[PDB]
Amino acid sequence: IAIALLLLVIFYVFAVMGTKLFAQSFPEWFGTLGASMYTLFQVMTLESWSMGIARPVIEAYPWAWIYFVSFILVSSFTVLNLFIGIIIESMQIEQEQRAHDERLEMLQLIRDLSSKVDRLERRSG
Amino acid sequence: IAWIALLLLVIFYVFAVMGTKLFAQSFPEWFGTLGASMYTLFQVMTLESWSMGIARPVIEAYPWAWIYFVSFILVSSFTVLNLFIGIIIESMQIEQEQRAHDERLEMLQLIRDLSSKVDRLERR
Amino acid sequence: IAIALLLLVIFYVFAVMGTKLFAQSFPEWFGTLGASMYTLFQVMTLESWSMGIARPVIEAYPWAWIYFVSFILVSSFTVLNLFIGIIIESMQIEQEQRAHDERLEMLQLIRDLSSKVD
Amino acid sequence: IAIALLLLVIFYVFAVMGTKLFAQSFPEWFGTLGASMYTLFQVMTLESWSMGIARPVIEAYPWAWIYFVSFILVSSFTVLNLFIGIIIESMQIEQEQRAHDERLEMLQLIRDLSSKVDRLERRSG
Ligand SMILES: [Ca+2]
Repeated sequence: IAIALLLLVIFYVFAVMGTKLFAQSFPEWFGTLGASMYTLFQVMTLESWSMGIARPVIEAYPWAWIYFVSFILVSSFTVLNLFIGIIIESMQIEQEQRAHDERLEMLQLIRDLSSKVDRLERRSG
Repeated sequence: IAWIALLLLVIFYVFAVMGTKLFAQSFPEWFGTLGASMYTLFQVMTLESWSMGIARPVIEAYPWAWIYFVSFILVSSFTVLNLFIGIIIESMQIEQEQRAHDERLEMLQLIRDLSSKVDRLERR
Repeated sequence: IAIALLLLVIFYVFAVMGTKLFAQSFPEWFGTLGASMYTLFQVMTLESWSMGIARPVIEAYPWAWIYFVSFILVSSFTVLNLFIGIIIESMQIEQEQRAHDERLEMLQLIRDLSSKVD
Repeated sequence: IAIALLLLVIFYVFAVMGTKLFAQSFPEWFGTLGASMYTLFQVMTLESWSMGIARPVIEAYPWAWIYFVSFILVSSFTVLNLFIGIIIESMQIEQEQRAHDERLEMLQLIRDLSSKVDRLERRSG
């Protein structure tokens, strides 16, 4: 699962970028982290990300063409890997070492017996 | 998995009663009653115009809600993450594992029996 | 996989319902199967299903409150089961049965030793 | 995983179609690959694909009824198969022969004991 960190870096970073870039023009979505976070959560969610944010951004900032497309990909490519990361961390460790406690003592037991039958081998001398 | 089914129907239930408490004054449309707060939260659950269409417009008068929506979404998707995957595991489908701790944990018993049988014939 | 049928029944049926119901008021989305199919594909997709279709429907038809919510659920619950239906239809020794030839004879050996007895 | 190619063909192709078709009427979304790529990414994303693009296209091009519905299906059916393609690939040692070092010597030990008891039960009557 924890990516969870990475994701909260990506999420963190992209916001600070956006708030740097756009906040001048788009204080609505990008004036502060306060809304850049939301906005990128909203973009993460795919609720009116282009038609509602990106295209309208890009109407004055063509460079953002990538900022939105990128973040979406990057985001979904880590949530691809975290959603599947809990598919594997749910599908199974321990069954190994409890029968090396048995066997590596059962052996010890037979050495004990062998020197107890052999203690009555010393036993006649 | 369907232990969650309950939980989810609590989350779903609860969040609605909150919203209907909060917003219904301002947003009777989406929040006037459970009747529509249930829908609305289903709709927010669905991610069809949740922010642009509900939340941001809520938040225009209630900055409080900033979390109410973001939260519910997360909470919801994190239980449906776990229920959808809960049906991935409840669908997917051995014994010889505990059958060699029945061997070893009796083979041991056998060597103790021998050790007190070799030891039983030591006194003699 | 083939549910594929069922789904195409659900999908089929719900359209014929909607086109019966709404087409009067909402010929836009429901005037014919032609657009009721699309519309229900669009509702299946969760692109402006409520805000864009359902709520606006329901503004004159409160009965639809279920028609949309229902279809969505029903749909996702069959696509839940078909997408997972391809997760299972897609997921396609002696080292374990040997250590019960060593052990179930090593035992025999210790019984043989133990019947070392006067 | 790599479909990744196929997908980038589908994605590529459909854009060139759309840009052929619509870029007369809808230079907005279809004037160049530049925006037909985005647009098809946006349609891939299911953010206002019909209500925002397709229906509005189709208001003048009933042809497109399929172009959108098709691409969506085709897209999601390859991403169905690539997302599940990573459920099987990045999802799905030695202790095996380490307990035949134990067992195939523990046996040796019991033969050693058996000829050691053979030693002294013989050697004590
Ligand atoms: Ca949507």
